[PDB]
Amino acid sequence: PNIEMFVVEGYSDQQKEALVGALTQATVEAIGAPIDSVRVWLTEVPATQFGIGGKTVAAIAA
Amino acid sequence: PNIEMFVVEGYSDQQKEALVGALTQATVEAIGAPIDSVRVWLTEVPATQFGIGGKTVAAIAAG
Amino acid sequence: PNIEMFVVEGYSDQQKEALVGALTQATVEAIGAPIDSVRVWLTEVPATQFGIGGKTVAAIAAGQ
Amino acid sequence: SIIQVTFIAGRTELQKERLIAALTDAAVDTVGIERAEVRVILKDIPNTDYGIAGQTARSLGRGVDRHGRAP
Amino acid sequence: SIIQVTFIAGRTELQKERLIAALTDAAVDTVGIERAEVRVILKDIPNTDYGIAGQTARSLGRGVDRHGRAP
Amino acid sequence: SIIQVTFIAGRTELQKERLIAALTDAAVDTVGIERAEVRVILKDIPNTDYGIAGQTARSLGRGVDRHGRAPG
Repeated sequence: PNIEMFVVEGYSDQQKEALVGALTQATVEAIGAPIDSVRVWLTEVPATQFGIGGKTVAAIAA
Repeated sequence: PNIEMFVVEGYSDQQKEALVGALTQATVEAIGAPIDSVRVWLTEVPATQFGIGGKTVAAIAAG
Repeated sequence: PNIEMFVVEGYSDQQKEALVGALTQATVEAIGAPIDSVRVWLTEVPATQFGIGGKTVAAIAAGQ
Repeated sequence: SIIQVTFIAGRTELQKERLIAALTDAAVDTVGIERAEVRVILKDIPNTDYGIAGQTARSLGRGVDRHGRAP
Repeated sequence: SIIQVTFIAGRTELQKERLIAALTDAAVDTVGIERAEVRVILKDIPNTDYGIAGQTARSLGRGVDRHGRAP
Repeated sequence: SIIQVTFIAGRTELQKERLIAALTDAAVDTVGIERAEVRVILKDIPNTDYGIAGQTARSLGRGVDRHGRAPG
């Protein structure tokens, strides 16, 4: 299993570490994959580059 | 054809340049696609963001 | 430019054709890219494989 | 935020439903993302279409093909 | 419903806003996806990182680098 | 270490296996990645779903659809 999660910028490195761990364990538990076969990576998106309903997250937050 | 390779950060531009051409050539040389149709890009993942067996590459490299 | 759109299964071929063209034209106009440089494709997802809020689109549909 | 999963074909509908719930729970619990914002996409890759160490999964006896048939 | 854009670094923030707005409009106007469901993600690829026909974008005098300005 | 390929549907099992091998070789030979850890994901797009200059590959008479059938 390969898991790519797109996250908007702003999470700490320790939140990212917990996320990759929790995503990995969720996969192990849900589909019984062996933990060492699971690849999880995060792709960080600047808020100027993440659109919801046609508006950027930056514009929404402003 | 579109080729996306996820790499952990660390490679140099020159390593990258040679990776791109090799992936393009490998594609042209495997299936016979016109070279002009082959797009390759590298997505570099910071080591704080890419996990193997549940641990980040950064954390593994703490000792 | 490369535009990938994930869509739930269910759109007709005519709709997909229309969507591919409109995403291409949107890209040409918004950033001025020549149309022949713009690659657009749809990745179709069965409704049992697309989750919103932890529920599949199939379960959401079946709940009216 | 948006979670894209690729994995060898062969999982059942219930395993896919479970994985979508568990990945969503993991994002909500770990970083507090609003549940309604979490999207999950699962893409089944036929064993003819996934390479491990230069070999296809079907050549290693793993997975099923596009019609759900084992090797 | 989820739109991922990959394209060479160098576009302005205004171009990125325009592209997010126009791709969303295309989804809404063409197949009737509700606006609030549409997500657009833009990925900037440095020119040292993106190949045209085997050569990098920088080799061909296009885009910018991971630092933000290039030939 | 993870290679994702998107291309119009229509290629054969043997073409795919050649591609998987070739791309894996190219990665190991150019930057010395462990061969055992290179993953190659091939993503077939039905010709109804793939756009060339705004037109579907099927309209251009290329590839196959989701049922594996040529545009003829």
